[PDB]
Amino acid sequence: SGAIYVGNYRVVNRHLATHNDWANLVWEDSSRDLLVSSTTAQGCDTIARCDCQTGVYYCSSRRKHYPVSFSKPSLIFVEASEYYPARYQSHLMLAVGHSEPGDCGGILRCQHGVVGIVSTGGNGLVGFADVRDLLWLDE
Ligand SMILES: COc1cccc(SC(C)C)c1NC(=O)N1CCC[C@H](C(N)=O)C1
Ligand SMILES: [Zn+2]
Repeated sequence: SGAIYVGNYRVVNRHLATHNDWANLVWEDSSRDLLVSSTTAQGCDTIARCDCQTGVYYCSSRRKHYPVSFSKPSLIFVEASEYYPARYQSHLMLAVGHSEPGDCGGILRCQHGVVGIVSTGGNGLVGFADVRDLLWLDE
């Protein structure tokens, strides 16, 4: 679990969005596994606007942060789950690092701010949904 709170927006994994997220929907994209809902309170986070390919992510299944080198946002095949059919997920960045089901939503940060959130994983891999191209989050 986990979310980004920036301005009057809450960014979550689309597959973990709540009834309240859908009732206050701003934007969603199943191909990216992202959903953004509106909030009444001002957020605590800021978003990176950069091309960093290294950073640090929070891994809830270890209660720890780990450093990672990750690929540029791209279209990657993701196997069927209870949440989605087999498909290509876009704007996804892969890295070597621990992740399990439950780790989705953990934040990836570089020196410039929030880069994205955990969205997929596998046998020693962790994948992140990028948010750096969503310029409207800042206004
Ligand atoms: C952090 O997520 C994981 C980590 C290790 C393993 C796993 S599936 C295990 C059966 C190999 C997963 N789960 C996932 O990759 N997803 C299930 C939830 C939806 C995700 C999506 N964006 O489509 C895909
Ligand atoms: Zn950066």
